Amino acid sequence: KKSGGSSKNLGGKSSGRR
Amino acid sequence: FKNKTVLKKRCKDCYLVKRRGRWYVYCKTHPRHKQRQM
Amino acid sequence: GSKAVTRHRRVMHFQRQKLMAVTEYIPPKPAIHPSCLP
Amino acid sequence: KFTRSRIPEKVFQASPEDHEKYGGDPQNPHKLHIVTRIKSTRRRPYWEKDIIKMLGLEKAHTPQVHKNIPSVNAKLKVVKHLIRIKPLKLPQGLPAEENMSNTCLKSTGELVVQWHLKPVEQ
Amino acid sequence: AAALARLGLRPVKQVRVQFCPFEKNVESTRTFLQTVSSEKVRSTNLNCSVIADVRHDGSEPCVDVLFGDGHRLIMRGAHLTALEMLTAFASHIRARDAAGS
Amino acid sequence: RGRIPGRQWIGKHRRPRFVSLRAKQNMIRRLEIEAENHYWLSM
Amino acid sequence: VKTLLPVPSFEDVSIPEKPKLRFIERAPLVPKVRREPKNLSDIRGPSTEATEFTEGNFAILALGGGYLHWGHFEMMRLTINRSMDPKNMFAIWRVPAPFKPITRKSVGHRMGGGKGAIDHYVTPVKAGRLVVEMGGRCEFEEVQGFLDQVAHKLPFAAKAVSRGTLEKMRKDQEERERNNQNPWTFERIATANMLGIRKVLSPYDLTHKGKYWGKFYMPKRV
RNA sequence: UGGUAUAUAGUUUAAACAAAACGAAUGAUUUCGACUCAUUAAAUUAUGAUAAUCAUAUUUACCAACCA
RNA sequence: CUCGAUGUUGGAUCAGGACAUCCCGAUGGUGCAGCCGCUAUUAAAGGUUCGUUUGUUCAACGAUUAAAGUCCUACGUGAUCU
RNA sequence: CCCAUAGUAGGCCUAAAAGCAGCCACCAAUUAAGAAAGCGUUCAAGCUCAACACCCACUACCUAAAAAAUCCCAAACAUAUAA
Ligand code: FES
Ligand SMILES: [K+]
Ligand SMILES: [K+]
Ligand SMILES: [K+]
Ligand SMILES: [K+]
Ligand SMILES: [Mg+2]
Ligand SMILES: [Mg+2]
Ligand SMILES: [Mg+2]
Ligand SMILES: [Mg+2]
Ligand SMILES: [Mg+2]
Ligand SMILES: [Mg+2]
Ligand SMILES: [Mg+2]
Ligand SMILES: [Mg+2]
Ligand SMILES: [Mg+2]
Ligand SMILES: [Mg+2]
Ligand SMILES: [Mg+2]
Ligand SMILES: [Mg+2]
Ligand SMILES: [Mg+2]
Ligand SMILES: [Mg+2]
Ligand SMILES: [Mg+2]
Ligand SMILES: [Mg+2]
Ligand SMILES: [Mg+2]
Ligand SMILES: [Zn+2]
Repeated sequence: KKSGGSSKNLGGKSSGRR
Repeated sequence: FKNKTVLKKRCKDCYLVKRRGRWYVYCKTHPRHKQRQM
Repeated sequence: GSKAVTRHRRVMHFQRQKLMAVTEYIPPKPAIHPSCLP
Repeated sequence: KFTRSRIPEKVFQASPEDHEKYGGDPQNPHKLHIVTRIKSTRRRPYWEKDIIKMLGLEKAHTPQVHKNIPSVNAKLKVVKHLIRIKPLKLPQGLPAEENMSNTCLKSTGELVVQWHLKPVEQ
Repeated sequence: AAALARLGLRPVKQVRVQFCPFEKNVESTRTFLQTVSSEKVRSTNLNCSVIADVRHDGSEPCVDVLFGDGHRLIMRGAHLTALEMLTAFASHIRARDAAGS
Repeated sequence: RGRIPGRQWIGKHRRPRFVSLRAKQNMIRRLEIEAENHYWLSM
Repeated sequence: VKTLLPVPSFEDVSIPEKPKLRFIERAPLVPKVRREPKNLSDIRGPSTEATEFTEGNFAILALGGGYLHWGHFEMMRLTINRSMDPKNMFAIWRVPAPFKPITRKSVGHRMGGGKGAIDHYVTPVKAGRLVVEMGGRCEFEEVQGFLDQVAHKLPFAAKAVSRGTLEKMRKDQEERERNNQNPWTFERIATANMLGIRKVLSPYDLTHKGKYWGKFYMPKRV
């Protein structure tokens, strides 16, 4: 019912460099 | 009386006494000090 | 499940519950009670 | 996280009051072990299950003999809660070639080289 | 003194206490006299007298109580405590007071 | 009366389990073995 | 001849200019924007700060971990400032003002949608810490009345103590550890991983030695 | 029941250390008045804490709601 | 858990049960004189109205009653109804 | 349990402030008793406590509750040598 806000943080999906 | 989990005397004439398996507080001077263990 | 810190006391694993029961303080008992002695 | 455990060294330091309880001699240490599994590897980590195979302790209540040396002892310190360790005693000494088929390992840890199966006349 | 003052020496007419101080059984009687001779008890009935006659005849101590009705109460305190003497004394006060009224 | 909410031995509100006397002795018997194991692994 | 005794003299004691407890603000001066994790291990285990007396002689000891918000500080402040004599007593704070932000989502919303907004601030407290410290020209029996009254209203197990009772508490616990007739202890077993017991234990149990379970402290445990 | 707003002279109304407006008085002004101008009097819903800012309950306003 | 179907509002009908008691019963306290009330202890055998508007549950209103109780029972009950 | 007289209604403030609305002092009589710790009075009165005397109260100061709806819920047991 009551809608909710979204997250304002984007990115942070980088993978490990090994 | 008034059911109390923590009995406490409110004057010098209150006296503790165990009756009917539980503690009571009686007072002849001020009968409003009477309490029953809950 | 439940976090490690809880407002309520969290039930232990039975192995831990048994450990806590074995590792209980046992006070020393003198062979004769000190009151019986002069 | 659940991990492997590092046992401190002070744990494996016999005290003077420990030698007068088990009957050991720190100056004349025993040469061989008598290890016997008395606990299941189920519900234990995989690294404990592998050590039990290296030591030949698959079947339980089956005495196995190992050498009392650091490398072997180290493997035993990882599964010391699944086994029973007892020193091997040789009241008659090492079995000779003519006694290999007359031996018997008793519950006391002694290896007797003359298993006659007859009441003592004494 | 407190317990005996709430009651009051209304019916009593005279009280007499005799004891031998040097004798070693008069502590009870001397304690009885210490309370009855209090200002709280004596005030309730001024008419009621309280007399103490000391003696050294080697005799036992007694408490003689005269009432208005004419009845008398005697307590030989050699083998009686102050509380026993006081208690019996009070009970008679209540009985005689009710009889008069 | 006496319902345990949900499944007995999981979750937040579980059925209480109490340690018997032989359960203590059984654990102590195991400890005495492993304590003697430390002595033979020390020489 | 009832034997009288000497009495201690507090003439050598000094009273500050503001003996009463200062006011604590709901939130810090500058509001925080970076939202923080729950970090429950700030109330777990023994305390490593504010475990000793500094100026006073009586205090409230924490026997468990918890978080303190403004409502708790007001109750302690008013209750103490009302019941204490400013002339012969003084009090100070042994805990900082609320700084840890607590987020909270709006009513009726489902799981997800990011993280909530900062609602209020708290002060984390560990077991064994002093919350309020008092002192002055007074005995312990005087302050013990309203200090215990305060300790009972706190969200954790607390208790009023003095320089003597606190010391005695600690020496009695050490005495218990020495004269304990039980040959088996939690420390010995855990450190040696006897019975594979570290499969049901925590790495913190190597240091807490069974005296702590979450935020709760058990003084009867040796 | 729920929250959300609410309060200033006698009223009316910006703003809290108290500003202006109607009315009141006072003079100035006019032959006398009205108007105008000037002056004067006149207040912060009351309770507890921060020390004058948050709470506290009132106060009247403002929307919310069995359900299929 | 159930979508190769667990028919869902309120009402009618019949009600089972809990007590955290609305009335009737027994008690302590009162800022209980008395008549009325406030509060707590105990008690669940028995009982707990008819109507106007609204689909309503509620709510308001009128006239009464010793009182017109709070809740659960697949928001009790549609192979009984509406 | 027992018991309580006194400089004095200390000073100041205050309409009044007398041990007990506030501020200052907190000295002294008597073998013994706070210029007063808790009630109380419009202010006073009045009741207790700490004191003496008497003689043994010659304590504990470590924890305080519980209610739902079909019908409680194995039956039972404190004393014959750890198997
Ligand atoms: S039994 Fe030894 S003192 Fe009472
Ligand atoms: K459960
Ligand atoms: K608490
Ligand atoms: K379905
Ligand atoms: K005065
Ligand atoms: Mg990353
Ligand atoms: Mg990734
Ligand atoms: Mg987890
Ligand atoms: Mg279940
Ligand atoms: Mg089907
Ligand atoms: Mg009832
Ligand atoms: Mg009924
Ligand atoms: Mg239904
Ligand atoms: Mg049909
Ligand atoms: Mg049906
Ligand atoms: Mg004067
Ligand atoms: Mg004075
Ligand atoms: Mg007086
Ligand atoms: Mg007064
Ligand atoms: Mg005086
Ligand atoms: Mg004074
Ligand atoms: Mg006294
Ligand atoms: Zn009383």
